[PDB]
Amino acid sequence: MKREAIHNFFVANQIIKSTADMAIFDKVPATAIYEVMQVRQGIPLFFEAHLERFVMSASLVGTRIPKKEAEILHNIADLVEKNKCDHGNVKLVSALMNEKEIFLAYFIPAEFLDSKARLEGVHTILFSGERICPNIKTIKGSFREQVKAVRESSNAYEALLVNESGHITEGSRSNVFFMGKDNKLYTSPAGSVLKGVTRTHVMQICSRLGLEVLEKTVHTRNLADIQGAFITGTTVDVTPVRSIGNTQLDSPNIPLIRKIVAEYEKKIAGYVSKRLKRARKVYVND
Repeated sequence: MKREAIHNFFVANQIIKSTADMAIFDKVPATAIYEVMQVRQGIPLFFEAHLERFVMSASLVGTRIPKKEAEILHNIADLVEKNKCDHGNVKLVSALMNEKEIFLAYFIPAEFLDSKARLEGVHTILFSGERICPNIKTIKGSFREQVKAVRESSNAYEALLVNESGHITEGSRSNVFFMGKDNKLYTSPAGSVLKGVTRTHVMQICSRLGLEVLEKTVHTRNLADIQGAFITGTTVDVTPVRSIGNTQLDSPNIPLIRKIVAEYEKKIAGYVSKRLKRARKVYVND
């Protein structure tokens, strides 16, 4: 695990440390459970969704998350305050073993979807690898380091992971979806992937919208029969895919891909604005 926090301060178990003192990163084991959230205008985005995964992952694995809801909010709010920053990505790491508990909360670098990428969609590549404890967002679980070199010398915004069996699972930080030659929606199924928050939103939207998403094992060879792809995820929203290694797609020109994108943006805006509205009613009759 790298000394990965940005800005000036992070949290380490209810103490605010400065990012000039990052040694605690070294003590973090690969079994640590994490979460990433967007902060937008000081609102941790889909907090309830993330904490439910965080808590429920812990519980199912057989640890505990050391901190209750109210405290995690307090930690995020101090990172926002101490860092003089109300937008970016926040990471929460949890590890506990009988006394020896480590909870970290901190900003990491944000992606910026360039011009090219916004109109064309993103370049992506294939990476051969499968995630240990894939149902769980763990340190062990993260492909990020594995795929650094590759991604850069590629201009690829995501490395899509490939099994033994030559199925495309998920992105290193994203769920992937596919539009059939057929115009049916495909994603790799639940049990081969991380149950993404945003995956879940996309599923719900598709379903409001009336295209069912067919959960389905997708091979390397199936790339011929695919007209579009998108990637989902906290750090990447719903991003159109222009290309997968060599296979060009024209994902931004499928009317449905665009529809989902926008549908998601709406959800974010309405989440944030619900919150900020409440806070303000609360400032008003103070």
